[PDB]
Amino acid sequence: KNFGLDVKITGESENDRDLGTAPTLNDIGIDLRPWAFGQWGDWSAYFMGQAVAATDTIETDTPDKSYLAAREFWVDYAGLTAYPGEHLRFGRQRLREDSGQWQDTNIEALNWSFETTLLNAHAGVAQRFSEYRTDLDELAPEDKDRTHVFGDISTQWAPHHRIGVRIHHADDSGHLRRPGETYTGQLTWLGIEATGDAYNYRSSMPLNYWASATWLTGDRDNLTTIATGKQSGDVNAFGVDLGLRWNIDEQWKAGVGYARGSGGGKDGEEQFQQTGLESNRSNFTGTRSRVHRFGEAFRGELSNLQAATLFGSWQLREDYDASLVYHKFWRVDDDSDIGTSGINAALQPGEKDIGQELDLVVTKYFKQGLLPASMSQYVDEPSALIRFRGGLFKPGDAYGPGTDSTMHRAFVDFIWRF
Ligand SMILES: CCCCCCC/C=C\CCCCCC(=O)OC[C@H](O)CO
Ligand SMILES: CCCCCCC/C=C\CCCCCC(=O)OC[C@H](O)CO
Ligand SMILES: CCCCCCC/C=C\CCCCCC(=O)OC[C@H](O)CO
Ligand SMILES: [Ca+2]
Repeated sequence: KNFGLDVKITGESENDRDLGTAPTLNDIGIDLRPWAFGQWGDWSAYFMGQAVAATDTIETDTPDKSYLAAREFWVDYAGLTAYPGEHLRFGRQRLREDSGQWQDTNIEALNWSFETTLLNAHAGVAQRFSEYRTDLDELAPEDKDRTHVFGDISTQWAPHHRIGVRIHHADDSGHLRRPGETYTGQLTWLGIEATGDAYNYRSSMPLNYWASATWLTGDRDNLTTIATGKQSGDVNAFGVDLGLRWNIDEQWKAGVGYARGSGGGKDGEEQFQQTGLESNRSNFTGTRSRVHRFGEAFRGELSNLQAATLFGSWQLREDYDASLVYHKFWRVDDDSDIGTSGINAALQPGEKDIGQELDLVVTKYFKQGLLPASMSQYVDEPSALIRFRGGLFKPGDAYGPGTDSTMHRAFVDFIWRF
């Protein structure tokens, strides 16, 4: 198929991102994604654009109310080897791994993929140079002049069981403001990961699991503030994520998860953070729909954060699925921030209890708009669908007096493909 058009109508309700402390969303929008694909022997090329119009600045994809954008544009060469799962891709492209915790984003990259039955491997380099959007003229400061280089290798050591290692390096080439006029880093994540159909919603096994452990090292120049100077320090942090899923039958599943990113230490030196390319969204509940690993509402980054998780899920053939997820969150170090949550409000010193969340995702998949698993737009939308995604967050003692007791973020997406 050489071209198509994705049409999405989205409503978003958000209340209240700052828990009532500062001066919400209740809005609707349309999202149009024309795409083009060509293939000629070992060569191929792809483009997807995006046009959005909304009643306010809503999230239509996991600024002005309306804008145009270039989502993906790449050329691909598959001829280095005869293995069909092996190819080299150049351009702004979808980078993804199954957990979503290392990379899950569209970014300018050169990425080599090698995927066979017994051995998987990948290697790439990436950097943002623009938003390619009509409404945003500049890059985020964290992204400006930051280069990513990464790789992984893994093998299937038994049927349905994979073991692997993964590396990522981020280098900041920018400079901090001189005194009188938030950080630059060189950071390396080195991870091991074991999975037993962790993200395979079609598993034939009665039990599935994931386990991963990641060591973060390198250093950060933190700007102190008008700037007054800089603090440098080595980083030596550690992250872990574990989960177990019971495949009760063809339809019912349930499971438990635990994750922890280290925190604090002298000037935040024992503070884990993620690569900045992660989405934290995955099929961990065992359905075709991806779920935010740390809540649709809270949207935690694994950083001075401990989370315990429980979920249940239901699906009927390829027609429906649904998931219900509960999370409880604690800070690891009670005098340090958690960073990168879906909540913009200050924490009270000495309190670890971040809060609790309940999530619900419900999807009906329509017969029209079926895609090949090859496309990058198949992970989120395998065909037309209608989906509700909602999260209810109850702030704990760490947020303290005069904050709302409850906050929610909910979405409906209706998607039709031509
Ligand atoms: C530096 C990155 C380079 C990325 C190249 C981006 C190209 C984006 C889309 C190219 C679309 C390719 C199909 C269109 C085309 O070339 O014509 C082919 C015929 O129409 C069909 O055989
Ligand atoms: C493949 C394993 C699947 C297991 C999933 C759920 C695992 C839940 C707990 C395992 C151990 C986690 C420790 C929980 C805990 O409170 O530890 C204390 C922290 O280390 C304090 O920082
Ligand atoms: C089967 C469980 C159903 C609920 C699961 C997760 C909840 C998902 C969406 C909650 C719907 C909106 C709740 C409204 C609410 O509690 O807060 C209102 C304001 O946001 C309070 O600031
Ligand atoms: Ca507000």
